[PDB]
Amino acid sequence: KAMVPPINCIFNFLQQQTPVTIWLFEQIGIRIKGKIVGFDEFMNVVIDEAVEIPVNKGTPLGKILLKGDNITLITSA
Amino acid sequence: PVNPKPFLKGLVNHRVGVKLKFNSTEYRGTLVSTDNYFNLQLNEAEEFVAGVSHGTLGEIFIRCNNVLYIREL
Amino acid sequence: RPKHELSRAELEELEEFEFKHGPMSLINDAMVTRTPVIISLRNNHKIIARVKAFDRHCNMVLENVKELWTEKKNVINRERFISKLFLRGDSVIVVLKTP
Amino acid sequence: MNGIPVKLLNEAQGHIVSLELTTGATYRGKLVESEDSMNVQLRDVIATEPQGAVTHMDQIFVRGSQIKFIVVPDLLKNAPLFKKNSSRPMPPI
Amino acid sequence: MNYNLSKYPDDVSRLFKPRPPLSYKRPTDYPYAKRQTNPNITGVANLLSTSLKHYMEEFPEGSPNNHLQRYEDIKLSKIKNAQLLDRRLQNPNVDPHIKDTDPYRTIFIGRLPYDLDEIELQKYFVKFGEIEKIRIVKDKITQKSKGYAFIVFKDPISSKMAFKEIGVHRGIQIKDRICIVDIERG
Amino acid sequence: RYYCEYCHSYLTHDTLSVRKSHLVGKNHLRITADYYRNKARDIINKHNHKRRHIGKRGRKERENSSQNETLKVTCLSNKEKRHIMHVKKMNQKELAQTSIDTLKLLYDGSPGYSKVFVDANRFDIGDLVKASKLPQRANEKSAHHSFKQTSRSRDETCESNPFPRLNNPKKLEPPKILSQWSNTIPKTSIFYSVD
Amino acid sequence: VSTPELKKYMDKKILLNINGSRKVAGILRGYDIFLNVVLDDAMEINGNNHQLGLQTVIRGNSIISLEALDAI
Amino acid sequence: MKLVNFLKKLRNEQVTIELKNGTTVWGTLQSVSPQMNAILTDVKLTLPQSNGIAMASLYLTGGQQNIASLQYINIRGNTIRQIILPDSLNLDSLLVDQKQLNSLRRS
Amino acid sequence: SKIQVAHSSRLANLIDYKLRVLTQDGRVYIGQLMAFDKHMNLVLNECIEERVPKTQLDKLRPLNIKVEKRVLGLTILRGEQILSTVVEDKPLLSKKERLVRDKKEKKQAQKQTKLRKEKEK
Amino acid sequence: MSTPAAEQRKLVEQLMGLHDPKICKSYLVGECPYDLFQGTKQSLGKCPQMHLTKHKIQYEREVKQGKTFPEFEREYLAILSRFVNECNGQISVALQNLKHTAEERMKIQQVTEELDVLDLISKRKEVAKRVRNITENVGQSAQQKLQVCEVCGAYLSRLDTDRRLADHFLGKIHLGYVKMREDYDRLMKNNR
RNA sequence: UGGUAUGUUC
RNA sequence: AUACUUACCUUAAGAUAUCAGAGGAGAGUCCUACUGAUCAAACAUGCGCUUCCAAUAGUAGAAGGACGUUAAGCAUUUAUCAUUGAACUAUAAUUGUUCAUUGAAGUCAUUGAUGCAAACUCCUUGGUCACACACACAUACGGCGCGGAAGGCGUG
Repeated sequence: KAMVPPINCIFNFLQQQTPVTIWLFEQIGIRIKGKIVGFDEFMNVVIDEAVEIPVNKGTPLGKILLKGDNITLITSA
Repeated sequence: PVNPKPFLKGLVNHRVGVKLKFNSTEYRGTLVSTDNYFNLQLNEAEEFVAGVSHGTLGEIFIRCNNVLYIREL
Repeated sequence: RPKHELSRAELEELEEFEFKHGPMSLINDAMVTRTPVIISLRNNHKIIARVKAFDRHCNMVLENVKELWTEKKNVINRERFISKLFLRGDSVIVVLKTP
Repeated sequence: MNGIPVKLLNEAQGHIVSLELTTGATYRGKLVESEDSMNVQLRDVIATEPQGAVTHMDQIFVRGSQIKFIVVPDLLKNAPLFKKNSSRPMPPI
Repeated sequence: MNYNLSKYPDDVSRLFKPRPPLSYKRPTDYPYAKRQTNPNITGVANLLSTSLKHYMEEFPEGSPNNHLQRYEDIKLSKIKNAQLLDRRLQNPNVDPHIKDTDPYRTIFIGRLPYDLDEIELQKYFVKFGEIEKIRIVKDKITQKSKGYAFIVFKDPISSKMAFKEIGVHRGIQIKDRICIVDIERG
Repeated sequence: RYYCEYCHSYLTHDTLSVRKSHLVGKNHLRITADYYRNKARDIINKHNHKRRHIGKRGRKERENSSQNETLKVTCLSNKEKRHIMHVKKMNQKELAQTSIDTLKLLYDGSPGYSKVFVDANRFDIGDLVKASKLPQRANEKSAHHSFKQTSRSRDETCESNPFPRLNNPKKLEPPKILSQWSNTIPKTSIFYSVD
Repeated sequence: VSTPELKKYMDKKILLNINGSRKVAGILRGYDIFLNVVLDDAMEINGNNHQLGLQTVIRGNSIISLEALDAI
Repeated sequence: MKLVNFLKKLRNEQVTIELKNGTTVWGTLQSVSPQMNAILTDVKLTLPQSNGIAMASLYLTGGQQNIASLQYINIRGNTIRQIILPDSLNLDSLLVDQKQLNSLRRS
Repeated sequence: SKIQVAHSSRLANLIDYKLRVLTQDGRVYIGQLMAFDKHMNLVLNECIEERVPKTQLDKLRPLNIKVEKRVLGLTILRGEQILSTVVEDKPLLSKKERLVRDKKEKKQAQKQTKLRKEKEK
Repeated sequence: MSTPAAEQRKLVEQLMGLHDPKICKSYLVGECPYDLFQGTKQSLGKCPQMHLTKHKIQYEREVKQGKTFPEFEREYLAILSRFVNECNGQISVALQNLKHTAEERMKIQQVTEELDVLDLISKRKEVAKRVRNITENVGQSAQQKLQVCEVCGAYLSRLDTDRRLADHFLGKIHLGYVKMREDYDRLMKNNR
């Protein structure tokens, strides 16, 4: 088709407002589910309606400015 | 639509919570100031080890090295 | 504002303005009022000491250091008094100031 | 600017080298095209995981920060990058 | 090892027969799945309760900072010098040496010589118009020529033409220096 | 800015597209290959001899060694040793460049000759052969050779060439012998060979 | 500074490895100067299977290497 | 306002350095890079009361015969956890910050 | 090891010394440095990488220690996963011989520049 | 930039009604001619109108389902027609230079001196003289041997093989100009 | 105001 | 080698050790083949300084190894899971025992891996140097030869 850079990929992912599964660091880290509302150049992603589930009973979290250095992987659930 | 810098300048003077990378240190207090490297300054913070509290701390400076996220209640 | 397009050789004035009116208000208050602060580090080395200098990397000079850690086997607390210390901002988890 | 080691890594392009990763996996293969950021691409790759097993990749591309070291062949022992007093023949204006 | 993609000929490739593959052994460190720092770091509230009472009892007073005090003394001296400069600069209508006529015909010549005389300055100023008054300004603490003078001519147009002719040609060559002329800027 | 240590040529601001194209052009290839050949030849040809350590030898070793015999030293003139060392250098380089190629020409009519020995339908390193063809952007490099390619495809089966003796094979090469020791060959053969 | 040479991986299936075991096999749709990898039809492979949505973007900090699963 | 220039004024100072691995290094400073790559001589280093990686790093440096006595050690910046200065040195005269004084005078 | 490493030397002066460089793992590399940079990326000639096994670590904890040595030859090691470097063994040729060699290299480089100036004319 | 973080910050600051003169309409539709000739030898300098990615994404989302704007398409058609007219004038100047090089004064004098001596046995002598004149004309044309590119207006060669020609066709100028010709032909097929 | 590489003719 | 076409690109800045004083230039800045002090580099130079430099009045030995042998040396430890069939101990996704059909990858290595220990052989290095095969020492050792290698301190 064409090339889709990651900044425009996250920008289209922001426009579509799909349900989001954001992963993090390993076994200490906890997988978060929410919806993206804002990001920046250091990949500090702002998410809303966050429910956290540990690695294989979720708890609501609200609105979160997740920092960049722990973000590993972003999927559309 | 929004960016982390206007959301974080508007996050000043609110009971916010910050989780660290270690899953045993969570500081919940009132945000005072934040720079462009996103260092955090809180007041009357409370320690949360795995959910349970230990005591009040007060004016505290949380380094952006060990933060994981900041939340708004 | 972008960092590379501000100015030349005037970034130190903006760094001092961020030092006076930013997140550095606690490291500035501790070095002018000589109050002891408690720095928790990334390897359980809690330091009670007074701040002597400030750095952009949070490299801090500490005087009359009383440091304490806990060995968990069973549970013992081992402390040490060190006169002068130059602490790197890599190790610093958090800095607490007492009133 | 760049420096001598990244020029040496860009020097041995198209040669059998052996990488070791930070996890412990050792790669070995022919270097396709090295870069200044050391994000290097290898071909006919034989891989050894830290568990111990041996496998074979066709076309690998590893990032420069996850590299322990890389072994260049021995004929690059004598290189003009190693010369200390090599003068410069009239750089252009 | 036998056939290559390499652009080099076979005589180069026989010189580029590489090293034998590395003898793998078992690793020593923890794998990157287990590479992390220490968990369960306790809070610092226990040090502020018990350890702070013993820490303040051993050192009730801190050491003075001589470098911070010297920097504060330098900042206070700079502030006092700026205040003295503002008081000296803030404190043309209350000057008896500037009690001449209006500044439309009164030009000012600066950076003149220290050993000049009023007769040569009057002869230089009366060449492009009739001069009504001339006054060389000096310091109040010492009787030294600072190189400044004010010449009020009879007409404003002749004084402006004299100032333009004296300041256009890189300053008027007054006998040991180049003194330019301009408006009084009162 | 960029400077090639090999070609001794400068460049503009360091662009990866220009630096990549510089290591492909033929002048850089010639200078780099000649430099590597000369540095390898220098580190082979450098006879780093050991520094000699002569001690005051024992007495009985001197009465034993100076009475046994005195050997004869052989020595040659300048052109003789020059010609002999030049022949030894060409022999060393022709032994370093050669290799035994009997298995390639001995299994030439094998049914899997087009899958292993053809070196282009090989599985692991055949993509490396098919990738860099040296695509001959000069017309003279493509118009110079006028012979056949004889590219054996992988799809050649056992139905083609059923009898390997009717399709004319080659007689195998004799075992080559050393030319300096060729005068001790048995001049009389065992059987009568014609032609 | 320099854009990485992932042009040969334009329409081919690749397999990223994440930190010792997380093998995400996808189709590379785009990259940056940070080795952030955009994958269409991602798939987690464990030594079992797990699907990872339609599109995904993966941080270059956790990316170590990548195997070109498809021929070039 | 980097305090590596404070350590550049600390030549021939007999200090200790605790590293992030856990090793205490007693030795005199010779020079320090602005990236805080500090060289030391007349060194003895000790791993206190464990970390087997730190014990391997302690023994595999030559000169063990667990106090290891070494002649010259360069230490990278990111491996430095903290450095302890001798108490006899006056910190009020070495932290004068003449570059900061020139920057304040230039303002 | 009675080498007496120089008391006021840096990486420009420690060149062509048989280093014994330590890493974060403890995988000690022994070899001659020939280049460095700002990130301290060290090329190593005739290098050997030595480790200790996990079974030998119990004996090392408070004698003979059987280290595992692998041969790398000419490698190029990064400055991220290294911890410390020392000088283990002195090189073959001395300081005066390196000075005469550097003067011969300078004279050869000046002769090469004269040859380039002659070929340019 | 020397750091990639400032490059990513620049990408964020340039990535984050609509009918305004600040938006480049040739880039809003797509393939602006000031973008396809940025750093080459045929560069036009710098585009005075601003280029944006969010406006391009909004225009793509509008042209996907919502609607289309004919004014920006007409402006892009006018810009493509002006650039195609300038390139056709450059190609006509190159063809006139080739015709002047083929009709030089000394070359025509040598050709007339060869044809003046060109005049069964007489027919065979005339055929040999015509073959010699054709060989002289081929030797005169082989001194340059530069053809004219039918699309991009550059110079080509007939004796050159297809690999160097394929290296010639994969450039920024040729890909951009073939894309502009495809857009111009599509707009002329839609308008007529 | 230029550099690198490549293809033709003398 | 000249002449021409084509493909890519056309540049992050500022500065060259520090402190004090005097003079000059229209509180701030610049300069002095200006003066004192510290530091750095280079070249010489000396400190009864610090460490090392291998028999030959024998057939040896010091340092570093063998990616060398005895050596398959001696002592230990492992070499896949699930469904079902004929019995079955049985809290498991019948785990345990004997046999098999099938299903996914499936390191080679068991002459393997770890620990222990001796002997033999071979590689790189040297001042393999000048006199002599000699009676010194509590202030423990006449360091008062020609050098070389590494380093410390001091002077120009």
